[PDB]
Amino acid sequence: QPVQSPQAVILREGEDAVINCSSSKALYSVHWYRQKHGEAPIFLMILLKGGEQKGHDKISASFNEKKQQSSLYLTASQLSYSGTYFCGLGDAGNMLTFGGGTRLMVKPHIQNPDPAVYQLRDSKSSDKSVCLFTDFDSQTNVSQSKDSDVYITDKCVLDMRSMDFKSNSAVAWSNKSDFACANAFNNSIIPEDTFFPS
Amino acid sequence: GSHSMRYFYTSVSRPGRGEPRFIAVGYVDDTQFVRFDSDAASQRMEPRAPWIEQEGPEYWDQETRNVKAQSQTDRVDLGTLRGYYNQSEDGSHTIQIMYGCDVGPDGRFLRGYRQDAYDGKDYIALNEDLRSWTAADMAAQITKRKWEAAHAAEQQRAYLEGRCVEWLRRYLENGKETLQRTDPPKTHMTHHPISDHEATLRCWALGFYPAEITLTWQRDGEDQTQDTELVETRPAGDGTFQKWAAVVVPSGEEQRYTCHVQHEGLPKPLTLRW
Amino acid sequence: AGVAQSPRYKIIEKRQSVAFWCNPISGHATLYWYQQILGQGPKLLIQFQNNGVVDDSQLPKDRFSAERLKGVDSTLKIQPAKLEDSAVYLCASSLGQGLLYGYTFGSGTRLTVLEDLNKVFPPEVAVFEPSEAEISHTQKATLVCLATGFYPDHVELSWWVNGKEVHSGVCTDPQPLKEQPALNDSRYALSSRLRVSATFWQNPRNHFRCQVQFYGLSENDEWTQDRAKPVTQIVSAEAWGRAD
Amino acid sequence: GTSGSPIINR
Amino acid sequence: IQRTPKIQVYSRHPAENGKSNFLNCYVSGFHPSDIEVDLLKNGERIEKVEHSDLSFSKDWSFYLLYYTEFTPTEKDEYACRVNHVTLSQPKIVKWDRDM
Repeated sequence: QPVQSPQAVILREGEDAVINCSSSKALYSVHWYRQKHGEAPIFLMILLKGGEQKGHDKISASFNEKKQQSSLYLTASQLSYSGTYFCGLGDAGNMLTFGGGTRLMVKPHIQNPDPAVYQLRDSKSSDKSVCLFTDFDSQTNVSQSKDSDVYITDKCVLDMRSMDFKSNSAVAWSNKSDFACANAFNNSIIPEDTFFPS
Repeated sequence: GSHSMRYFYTSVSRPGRGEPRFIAVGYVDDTQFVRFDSDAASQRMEPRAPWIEQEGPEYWDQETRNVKAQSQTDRVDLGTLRGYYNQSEDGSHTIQIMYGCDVGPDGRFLRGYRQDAYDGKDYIALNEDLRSWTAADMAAQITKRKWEAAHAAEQQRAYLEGRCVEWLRRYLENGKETLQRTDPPKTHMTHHPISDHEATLRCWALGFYPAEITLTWQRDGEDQTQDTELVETRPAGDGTFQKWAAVVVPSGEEQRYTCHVQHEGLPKPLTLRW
Repeated sequence: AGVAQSPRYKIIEKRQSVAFWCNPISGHATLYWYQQILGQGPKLLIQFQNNGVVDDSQLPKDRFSAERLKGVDSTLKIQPAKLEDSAVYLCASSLGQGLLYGYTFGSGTRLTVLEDLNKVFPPEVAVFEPSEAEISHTQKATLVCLATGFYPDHVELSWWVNGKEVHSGVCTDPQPLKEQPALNDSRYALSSRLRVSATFWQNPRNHFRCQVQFYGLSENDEWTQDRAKPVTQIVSAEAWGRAD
Repeated sequence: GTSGSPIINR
Repeated sequence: IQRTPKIQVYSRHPAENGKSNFLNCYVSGFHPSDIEVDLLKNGERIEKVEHSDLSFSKDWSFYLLYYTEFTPTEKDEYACRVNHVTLSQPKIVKWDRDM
């Protein structure tokens, strides 16, 4: 029965966002959980009348009796802030009825990008080669496959902790002989500063 | 005048006859309004007053849960407590909870309650501050420490100061006609000669709400305690109450005696002669 | 300690039977069973207060059963299962009721109910050596891998450098790709990338193993197909460092 | 309206 | 501890011969809760007897109300039969119209 304001939000790390929880019937206790990947929702905050405004790490939440609403404030995102956030509603006996959920993706700030499309070796077990689109900006979006015999996996954030270097990357492959680089990411918007080696 | 909402929980163990019995009763002053029987076929909280029937299915669903959660706690606690007292395997035991609040004629909050008793005598009790507990003994002390680590008092005060009064206020308005009323006693007096020199004079009071009444026998205005028999205020069964006070007096001395009646529904305290 | 939930993953055929076991936090009086279809808000099934049931209103009693006999651990049963049941079965625990107490959830059991068990396939792991073009234009070398033709999505990818599972300079796709997007019972594909310094990949005294954990069918399941029973297994693909 | 919180063991 | 029940036999409205009334048996101040309460017309059990729901007094002692629809007469005799663990044989209380 509770109503969650943004169903999905894609922020750029360092930005702030507010998740809103609404209720038709008077409040008791409001719970907030964060569920990452294919894992258990971890508990963040529980708010009652006794209070109202509270916190967990650098996330703070507010409870309003007269408005019959609760909001979750996320300020200066950490990229570890992904993904889903749920609000729970308290019964007289505290029995949770979950809201829709907020699928929050935090995209990072790649300082010095150099978009490039490479071809990876192998030649064993699995047929053909694989093409990787890398070091592109979080502003550019990876468009999925137009073709049915060619596969394109959406961009994902990698993080080499030893260098404090973060990078985006998309992977494409096919069984076809016709398949090659540059033509691989045609459906997608390749940036100007782009390198296709030979 | 003043008003109160009281909930009474009785859990009685019964070995051989399976899991214990749980009875839950709800009260607004001297009017029962709700009930739960863990032996009943319904397995739901049921109405016992006309104005509570109004309440929605969401109300009745909630009440069922709260009362079922408590009975299931009681079944475990019945075992735990028997252990706490190092008690014998054989026998039936009782756990009694009483809770609720008091309001003014204005509707303003006055007092919250939570009291627990094992086998007819006190176990654990929430103090007037609704911040601390009172352990009757050492077994009760274990619960006390367990419940301080569980912030029970904190959560109890929230209900009693908050929702208890909000609910009391709601019921008092909804059932205005039966609750916010005071019907005075229907007094009469009887003579019973128990001797040729002595007689039993009975002062009666029938059909009055609420239960708080005061019947006193006065010989020349001077109140009597001697030979003054007083019956416990009994319920009529229709929602009103009954009470009598009698005194044995010497024959011919009937004029010296008066019965002083005090009730909320009375404009002035009554004084009756033979 | 934490709330324990067994098994992690489960595969069941259209009308078969399954039980999900759960152990709550020690001494917790309240136990909950929630069902989470896809990623959506978890939906309540049953609530417990020790040995007994507080609320089973949202239980599809036509098949679903739940028992917590000694008021400790609980077992949720579906008899018979339906294709509509495939979801994550979550179990949480509260000290009691509870207005100040937040729930403590277990990792949940992912159930996948299928048409025919014949639809189940294990993955095919393959590693692709870092492109020389990259090791020249950049100071880094990124390995790519592919787990292909697996059904259902009961997989877990892991990168292993010289026997140590690595997490820094690693990225696996959050969602798998359907090889035939047309079918709902379509086999999936999944890629993961590991990025190291060019100097690291350039050392042949370095080993890189890409591991995929499939959670297939058990030794108790009856299998008549031409290929071998796709049981719970670790399919792997490995590569060694190269100077050239 | 009956108490829903706390309902904890003794 | 064990507490003996205080019994009270009376009618809802003042007793009027041939007029419809309600007989009541008020059992109170007892412990434990398990009590056997019987209502008898001419030394025999009255079949349709309805009771109230169990409740206790401030001292934690129980109280119960047993009641039946009845039309009293001069000849007919009524009584309440109560048995508790605190009593060897049941206590029979003959109903007095004047009380």
